[PDB]
Amino acid sequence: ISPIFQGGSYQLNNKSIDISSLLLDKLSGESQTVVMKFKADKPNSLQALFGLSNSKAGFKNNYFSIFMRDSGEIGVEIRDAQKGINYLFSRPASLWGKHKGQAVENTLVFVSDSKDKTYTMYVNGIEVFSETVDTFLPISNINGIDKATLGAVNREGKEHYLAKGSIDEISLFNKAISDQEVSTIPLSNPFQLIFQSGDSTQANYFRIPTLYTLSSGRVLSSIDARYGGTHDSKSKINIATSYSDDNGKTWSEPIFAMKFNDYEEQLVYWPRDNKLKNSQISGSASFIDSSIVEDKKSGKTILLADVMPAGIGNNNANKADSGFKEINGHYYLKLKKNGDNDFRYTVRENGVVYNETTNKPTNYTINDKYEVLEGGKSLTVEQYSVDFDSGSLRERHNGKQVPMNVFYKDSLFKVTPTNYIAMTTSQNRGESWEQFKLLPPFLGEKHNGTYLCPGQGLALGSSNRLIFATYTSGELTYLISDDSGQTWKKSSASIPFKNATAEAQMVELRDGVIRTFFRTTTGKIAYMTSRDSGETWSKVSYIDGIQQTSYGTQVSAIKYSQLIDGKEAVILSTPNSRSGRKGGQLVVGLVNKEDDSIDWKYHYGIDLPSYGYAYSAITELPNHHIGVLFEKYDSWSRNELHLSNVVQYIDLEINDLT
Repeated sequence: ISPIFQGGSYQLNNKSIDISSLLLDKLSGESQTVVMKFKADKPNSLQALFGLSNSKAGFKNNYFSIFMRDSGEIGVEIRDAQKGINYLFSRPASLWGKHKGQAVENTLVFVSDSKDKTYTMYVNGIEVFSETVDTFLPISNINGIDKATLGAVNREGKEHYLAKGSIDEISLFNKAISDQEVSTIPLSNPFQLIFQSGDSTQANYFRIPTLYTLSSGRVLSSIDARYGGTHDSKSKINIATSYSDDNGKTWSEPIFAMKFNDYEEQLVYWPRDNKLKNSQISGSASFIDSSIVEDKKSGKTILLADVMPAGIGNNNANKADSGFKEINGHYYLKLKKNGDNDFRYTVRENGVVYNETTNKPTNYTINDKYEVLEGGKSLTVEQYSVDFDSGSLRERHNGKQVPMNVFYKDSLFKVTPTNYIAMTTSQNRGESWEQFKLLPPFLGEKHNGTYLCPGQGLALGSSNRLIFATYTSGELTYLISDDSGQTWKKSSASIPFKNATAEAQMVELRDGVIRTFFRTTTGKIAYMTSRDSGETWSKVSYIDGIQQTSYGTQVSAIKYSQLIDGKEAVILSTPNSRSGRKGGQLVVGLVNKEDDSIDWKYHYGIDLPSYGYAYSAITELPNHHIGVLFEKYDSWSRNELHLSNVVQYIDLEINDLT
């Protein structure tokens, strides 16, 4: 259909624009669509972009509005006091403000569907809410509507929710346009999605992005594909990957690098209400926090991630148990059999399950997928699915048999309920991944695994040394391999923090010199340096000039290949805020060749200081652009849980930053 109204280039400078004469008598029927292209790079705290209201005395609660907050939240109100209806639908972190210094043209589509009794909001090609109600209120059927307003809502003759911004285009339609038709509306997005709801992972949520440029020029990305909302483990989470062969312009359909099948891959709309938002998948195994590196020698890509057995996460993992038994200088994965009260078994060479009480092997073996075989035959368990049909989270058997895995709740043999690190490799630059292998324990029999630092491992330029940073209580624990990831050793570096989330990323400043940047609890990003390729580490210093919150956020970092202002340069990606995970920046530092100190010279605002920015990934693309994949929301805030399509990718050039 054609619009009933269409207008453009409206400047909203804290003064509403009346469009009543042009619009009100055009509205007819009970279904409507609003299409709006708008900019707001300096928004007020709470402002209305569009309003339909009864402006008369005594009817201040009779209006429809599309509003936004300076947090990036978008929403609508639909209110009629005579009908006893006060609808408020919204989602945090739905907007862009600025990109490369220029105000972003957001494309908003709001569909009010009387037939299906559903209100649906899209912003920038992303559905941010869809809500069905028992009693539908057509936005035009509000009792006594007499004003259509841009940049405010007229209540009792006064301008409420005054806006600062611009509406470059607005159209209204007397129809609820289909999802298919919405998808045809041209966008002006400053970003793209690599992973997204409805893709091959079937996860509705993503967290913890990585990026790594491979020697072929292919750019590889990994991510937590999170099924049970955005919650950390315990949950269902797989590790997914996607690559780009054209400098980040297009990305492959995702595949899994690490996956468990004890629970179904379900795309679920996780509740965001206060009563249910902490619902958590509690019986599934999961992977969490991935990191990637490329080995020059073998040509292989190596991916590590944490592994959690069924129902386990950081919260409840046994901190005093590695899950391995030492027998004669070697480490063997311990197992507990159905019925036993101890772990009386181990997994030895060739996967033979051994009885520790009797010291003889059993008729059970563990294969390369950590699946249980009996006499060479595959055992199975029944898979679970989750639903909220009952009004609360239910996890229940779905009739499907899958291979019995020792990380599963229903398995005959179960691993120690603690956290592990696994690695997988690819011989075809991320087109397929091998089955994962558990890394051995590094801190003894009675210490849980260290926690992988998400992002990149480091491939030293002048050797075949590979390093992955990890953390635990009181130290960074660097994992080092000189044989293409076949064997690893630890290098411990004390940090003055007990029990910190010291997520760390590394850059090679020059040959053999490594600087590690890491999250702390001090409000400042810290760093340390090695000058012997990771064997020994300096004391900890701190960066002034960047603020983080008391709890901190992951920082990503690369050494840029080109000189800037005649100097070697390092680029950091982090929120810059003492308040929340927002105010995302790339910070460019120039290296002082005399002492390897870094002068943090340029700060580039990724978007508004008030807009969300959490964990991030950065890479120098083969054309020397910078690719950034980041969580565009406050991933700490308990108001911003369970948002879809907030992990987004942008492309920047150095001149944009400087």
